[PDB]
Amino acid sequence: LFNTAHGGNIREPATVLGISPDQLLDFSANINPLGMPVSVKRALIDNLDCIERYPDADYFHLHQALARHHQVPASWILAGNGETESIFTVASGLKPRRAMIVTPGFAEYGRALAQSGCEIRRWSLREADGWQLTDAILEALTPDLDCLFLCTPNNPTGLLPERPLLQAIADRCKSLNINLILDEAFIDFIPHETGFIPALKDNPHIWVLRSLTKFYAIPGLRLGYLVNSDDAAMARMRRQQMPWSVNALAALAGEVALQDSAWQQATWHWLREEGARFYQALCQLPLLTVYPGRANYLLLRCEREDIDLQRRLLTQRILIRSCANYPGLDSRYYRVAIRSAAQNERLLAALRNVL
Amino acid sequence: LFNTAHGGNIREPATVLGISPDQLLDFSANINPLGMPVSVKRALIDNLDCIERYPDADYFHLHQALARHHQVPASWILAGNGETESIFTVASGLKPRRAMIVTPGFAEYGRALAQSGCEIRRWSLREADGWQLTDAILEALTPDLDCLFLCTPNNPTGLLPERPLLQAIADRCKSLNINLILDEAFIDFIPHETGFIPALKDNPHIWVLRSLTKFYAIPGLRLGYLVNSDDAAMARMRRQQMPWSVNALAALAGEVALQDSAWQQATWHWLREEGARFYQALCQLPLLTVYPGRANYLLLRCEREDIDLQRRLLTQRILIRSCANYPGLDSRYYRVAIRSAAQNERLLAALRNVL
Repeated sequence: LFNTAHGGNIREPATVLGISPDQLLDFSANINPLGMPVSVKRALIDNLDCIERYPDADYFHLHQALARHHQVPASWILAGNGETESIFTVASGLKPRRAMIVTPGFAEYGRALAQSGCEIRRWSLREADGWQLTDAILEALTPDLDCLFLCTPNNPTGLLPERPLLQAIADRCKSLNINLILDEAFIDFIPHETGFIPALKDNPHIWVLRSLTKFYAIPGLRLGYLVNSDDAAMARMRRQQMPWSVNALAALAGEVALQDSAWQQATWHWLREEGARFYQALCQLPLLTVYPGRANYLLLRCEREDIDLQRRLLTQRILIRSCANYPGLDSRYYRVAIRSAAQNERLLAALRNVL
Repeated sequence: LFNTAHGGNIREPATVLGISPDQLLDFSANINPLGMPVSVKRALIDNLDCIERYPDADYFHLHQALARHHQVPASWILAGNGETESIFTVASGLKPRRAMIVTPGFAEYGRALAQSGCEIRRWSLREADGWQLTDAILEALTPDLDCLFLCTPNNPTGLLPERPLLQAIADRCKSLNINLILDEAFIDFIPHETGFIPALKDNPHIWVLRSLTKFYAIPGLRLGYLVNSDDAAMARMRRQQMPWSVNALAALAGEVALQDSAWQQATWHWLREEGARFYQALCQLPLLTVYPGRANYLLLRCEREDIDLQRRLLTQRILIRSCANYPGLDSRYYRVAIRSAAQNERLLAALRNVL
């Protein structure tokens, strides 16, 4: 149906139907469905004129805000024009000769590594393990590796590797001098998970990637960041990333969003309640295998390869992600965002009529 | 005084004085002083919710708007997160082995080329030529060059190379298979200058860089673009540039700003009237040599090397650009933006008391 690299392709999908992109209910991009944080809307509106000046090239205020939030030194943080920029920055700044990625996973790790000239090795997740990362990867880590990229939780599976396994991997990487890059883009949605930022002080080989776009519903503004405790390496990252890459409005949102308790609480309540109901409902459908995603999306496997769920749902103005373009997966796999109860009901109503 | 790479460092300057950055009158960044275009303010305010979705990864609407403006195919255009991104994109997409830059000039050309591993050759402008680019550069163009970067008009001198000279350079580059990259960031301020976009159809070796930030006062939003008629090379540029690098609000501004006749007319009237008055006034001061800049800034040479005009003016809350960090120039050189009549009068009043 589509040849697009990533979800959120409402313009392309609308063209297939011959309708307006705003008429589609998009389940292919995983953005918090609750609207926009009040802290963000107000800030942008009341300070719009700040676009008349270049942002501070050093982003002192923005980095201090992110640093105070995590209670780490500001020099450990470099904001990017989306976490997507942070991925390209860490790949180019580390300039690995040999790197390992885990498949299926977000396509941009491989693209960034290829652009930097790296030999890429793939650790293949297995359907027999429910697509969860296992300790079998430890033996695959060798001294000649420069970096290992893990996504926690993984895109598209939604699975969070076990904490003791991540700790074992971090320790093995420390011993073998391998940089461990942890993509925590979706970790904000799992309240009881702290991630690895609290453990960076004694682990300069670990790099954490964060995004504010999924959780705070600001993907159009573009804001993410990189965190690491190696003084020299972070200084090099600041030189590698293009000047003024974070726009002024994105910086203003990143300065207030992390303190928006109302939005955070509403988001966790919504996901805990509606997330479980949606997962349960999907699990009942024949021919479907649903993986237990931990954030705001779920990976689905349709038993009947001859049935194109993306095409069938598009007829009902519902856009889902086909995971055929992920190495390791095939056309039987799809990913759907978790949205509002009413929105989820529309998707369920459509799937039930197909299956 | 400062070690900053670029102008607009109001936060750093304010810290030296111990005051608030918004209390400084900044003459170190060259942004249109007229405020913000009405087309832009309205659009951003009435469509703020668009930040809840990723921008169209292909930026079809934005590129069609820029293309209709220049009356060229949309495939010839790639918008960037500031023209600064377009500079890094063209350097990385062309991957030159040998390139020539002209000094003094904007620092990012050299930074982008170094990041791509290029051997950089410098063509030195001369004080004896009033810092204008001359035909002496033609003999310096050799078959082994992959690219030549020219700025039209130049930063920091403000001088526009003669059109017949640019044509001669373009023709020599065509014959020698050299990509000619023309930085037209400031050309919008010179109304009777069309630049080279109208000549790209039969010249696939020419690349034009454009910026909307200086002329439309949106440097905090980040928007520029690259134009070129080589189908294959532009397709490669789209793959080289990071996904979703242009934010949604920047794209909305780029879709309407080029049709803001009221802003354009007010800008040209202001620059023609006030620009000439400011230049004339500066030329009267003893010990100063003022170059005839064609856009919204002027390069100044202070005869007395022992006098730090930047330090002296900062005392009066006026921030200017020291050009000591440009190869080819020394501490006697400074650059000042052309601002409103009242703002310019404050700067003049301060300089007269020093000289």
